[PDB]
Amino acid sequence: ASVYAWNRKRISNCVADYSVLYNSASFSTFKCYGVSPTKLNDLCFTNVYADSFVIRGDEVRQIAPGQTGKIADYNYKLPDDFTGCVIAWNSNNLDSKVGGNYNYRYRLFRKSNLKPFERDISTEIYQAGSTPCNGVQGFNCYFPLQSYGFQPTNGVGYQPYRVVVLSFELLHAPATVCGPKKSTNLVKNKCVNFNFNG
Amino acid sequence: STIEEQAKTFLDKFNHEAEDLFYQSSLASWNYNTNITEENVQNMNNAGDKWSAFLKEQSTLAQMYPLQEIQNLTVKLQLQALQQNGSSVLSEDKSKRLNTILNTMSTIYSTGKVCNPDNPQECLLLEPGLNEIMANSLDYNERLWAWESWRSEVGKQLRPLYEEYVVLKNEMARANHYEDYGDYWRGDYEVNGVDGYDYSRGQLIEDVEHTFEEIKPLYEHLHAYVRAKLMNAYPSYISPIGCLPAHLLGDMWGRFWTNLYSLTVPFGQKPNIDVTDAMVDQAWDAQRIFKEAEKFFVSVGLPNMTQGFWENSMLTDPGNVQKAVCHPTAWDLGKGDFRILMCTKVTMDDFLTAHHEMGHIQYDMAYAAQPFLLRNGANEGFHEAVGEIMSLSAATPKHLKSIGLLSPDFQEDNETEINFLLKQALTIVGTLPFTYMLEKWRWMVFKGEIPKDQWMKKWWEMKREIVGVVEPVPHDETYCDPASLFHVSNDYSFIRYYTRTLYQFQFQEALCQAAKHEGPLHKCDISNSTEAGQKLFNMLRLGKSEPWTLALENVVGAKNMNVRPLLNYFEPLFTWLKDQNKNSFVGWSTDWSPYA
Ligand SMILES: *[C@@H]1O[C@H](CO)[C@@H](O)[C@H](O)[C@H]1NC(C)=O
Ligand SMILES: *[C@@H]1O[C@H](CO)[C@@H](O)[C@H](O)[C@H]1NC(C)=O
Ligand SMILES: *[C@@H]1O[C@H](CO)[C@@H](O)[C@H](O)[C@H]1NC(C)=O
Ligand SMILES: *[C@@H]1O[C@H](CO)[C@@H](O)[C@H](O)[C@H]1NC(C)=O
Ligand SMILES: *[C@@H]1O[C@H](CO)[C@@H](O)[C@H](O)[C@H]1NC(C)=O
Ligand SMILES: *[C@@H]1O[C@H](CO)[C@@H](O)[C@H](O)[C@H]1NC(C)=O
Repeated sequence: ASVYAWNRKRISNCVADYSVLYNSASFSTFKCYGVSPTKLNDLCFTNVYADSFVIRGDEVRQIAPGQTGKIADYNYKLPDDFTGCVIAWNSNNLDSKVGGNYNYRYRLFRKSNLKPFERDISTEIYQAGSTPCNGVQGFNCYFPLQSYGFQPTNGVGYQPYRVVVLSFELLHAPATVCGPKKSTNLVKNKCVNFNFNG
Repeated sequence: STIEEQAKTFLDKFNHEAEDLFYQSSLASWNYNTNITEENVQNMNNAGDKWSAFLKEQSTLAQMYPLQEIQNLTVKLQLQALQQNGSSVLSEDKSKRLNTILNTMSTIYSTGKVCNPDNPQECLLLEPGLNEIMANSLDYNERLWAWESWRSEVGKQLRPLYEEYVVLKNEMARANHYEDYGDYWRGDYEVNGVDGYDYSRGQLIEDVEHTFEEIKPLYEHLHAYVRAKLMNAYPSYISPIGCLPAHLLGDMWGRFWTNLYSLTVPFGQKPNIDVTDAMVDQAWDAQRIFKEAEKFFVSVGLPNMTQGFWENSMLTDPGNVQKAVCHPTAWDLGKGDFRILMCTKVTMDDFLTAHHEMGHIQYDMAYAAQPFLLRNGANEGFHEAVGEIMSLSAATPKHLKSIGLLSPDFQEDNETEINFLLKQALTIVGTLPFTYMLEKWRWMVFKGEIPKDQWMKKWWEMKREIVGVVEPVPHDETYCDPASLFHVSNDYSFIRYYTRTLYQFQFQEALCQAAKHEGPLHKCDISNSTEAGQKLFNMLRLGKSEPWTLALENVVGAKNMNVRPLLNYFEPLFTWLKDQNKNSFVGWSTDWSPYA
């Protein structure tokens, strides 16, 4: 999805194996805020929110708590008290074409900053001046959603990067997204410490 | 709400929709340059037309925001850059006439072929047919024939065209609130609104004269030595008391004196520092040359080249089947795409050129963080100067020994340093009076100091007074002698070389002082010094955001251009030339004593 209309997928009622993601070498950024990757495979959470979008290379830094930019203020805003992981990888192979891939759009102007975990898909003309815009794109009135240009020959700071942000929350409801518990081989006829289903 | 917020949003809208269009135009231009095909020419023309129309519409929208209600320096600078009318303020008929005049001058200069009367079956073009004759011949009448014939044809064709050109450019400049076209060119160095760092358009001419007055003794001694050597080469033509003949300076126009190194060598018997054979023996490819240049830039602390640079650049000649422009050019295509187009050979000149162009690439990379309309040098001099300092540092014997191209037991005595410094003087110092005289003459023509009927009588008088070069035969007003040069005929500023030359040695002194070099300035290498690279990168990162005076304060600690680093660079040579000129007479006479 585009960063203005980032897809949110709720992951529930399954076992989340986080070691598959962490041990992959295909990801440039695997920055976890509020939790460490080593203990993710053990902890259990009520739901997992997977927010997916495409941004530029230079804009990956703005997907963090406390940051400032076009993406943070007008496209995707993260709370300061955020627990989760931001995973980003280069997508020059898929999201760039020789003519230019303009299918990805970003919100360039908004009257106020976005709230955390807010999606704005409005297509109303931005009013930058006192004059009434009146629906027409003229002087001091601009379209808020601007297309992105993706070429395979661009620099590393302008190449498309796919970002998936996983948000971990705990609610009063029983936590169902748990990490894989594992298992050793069973040994019989000896005095051992057994842990069977807790 | 406020005017400042409106301008900031408009500038963001401009930079966003202008970076992609500039990238498309630049990519089409690159595809044309590496692949000269008719469809590529059409694509380049279409992209250029789209870019120009978009810039016209954005400028038209930009003018609606008054400058006086904006207090932010960067926003005001971008709005000032965008709001320039250019030729748009002029009427459509006159604008079309000016464009037609520029195009026809380009065709006349580019496709000008001149050969000897009575043998017209084939003729030689300027490049490389006449360049080789000017640079290598030792015959007086052949060089005189080539010089006079080319100025006869080109000047007689271009004189009415130049007369129309000056009037149209002055009309456009006065319509744009400037005194003349010279003021329009001098407006590049204008700084307004900064406390203490302000620079005026009128101050530039005074500073150029003040520096040139100190340039003049060194140039007089160099001219006397070159005059004595040319007198040795040509026994009767050159006079001891007069100026040098115009057609004997080694180039078509007198722009550089670098082709007289063979004739004017101090110590011919002693060797040079040529490293071509060493690279040929060790099979150094062009890729190795660029890797060594990259190693030099990482040595001083600057960032290394991108992956896109190595993948997308053309560093070897493609072949007979595919045609490309051979001129080395660094391309900042936009969106972080930096490339070098050079047909690199295994020569010292290509190696120094590779360092110069990679310096251009480093300068382009440094200001990538800045807004799109401020992604340029602070002035026209700095952009070339940052490449020229790399060219200076790479050519030193210490660098060649460090990188393995020179033998570690090579003896660096005073004679090699003297002859190398004389060659550098012929290339660098020699262009300064010609540049200053040409720019001053053009400024007086635009200002109206010189009437149209007295253009050439003053011009030769200037050339005798400043350059110390006399005309072979008198020229009347049917000739247009200045317009035979590439820069003036195609509407290009010429003071960039003078500013680049002074800034080059100012930067060299600043970096060498940063690197704690304790010897002569010409023997200094800026490799392995992190602090020098950091001091350079502080200015490099600014781009066009800050005034050039503040940038010069950042590097050298001075608020104005200075002439002392150049004189310090050539001080051993200056003392040697003063010692060698005891018998001869320093200085020249403006009279017709040698020949007229
Ligand atoms: C150059 O142009 C020719 C003709 O259009 C084309 O066949 C060739 O692939 C091009 N080469 C490059 C390197 O672009
Ligand atoms: C001027 O605008 C730039 C935006 O490009 C901003 O970063 C900077 O802080 C502004 N400067 C002042 C003094 O307001
Ligand atoms: C550009 O031209 C327009 C109309 O000719 C004029 O109103 C405006 O002031 C000009 N701007 C500059 C900077 O010359
Ligand atoms: C450029 O430098 C970085 C960091 O020093 C390094 O990771 C990278 O491999 C270098 N690039 C090349 C092409 O060697
Ligand atoms: C070079 O140094 C030697 C040794 O002092 C001296 O004899 C010679 O004259 C010097 N040559 C020049 C050109 O300074
Ligand atoms: C600069 O650094 C490189 C690598 O560290 C080294 O090989 C080179 O010799 C150094 N330069 C000098 C002049 O010692």
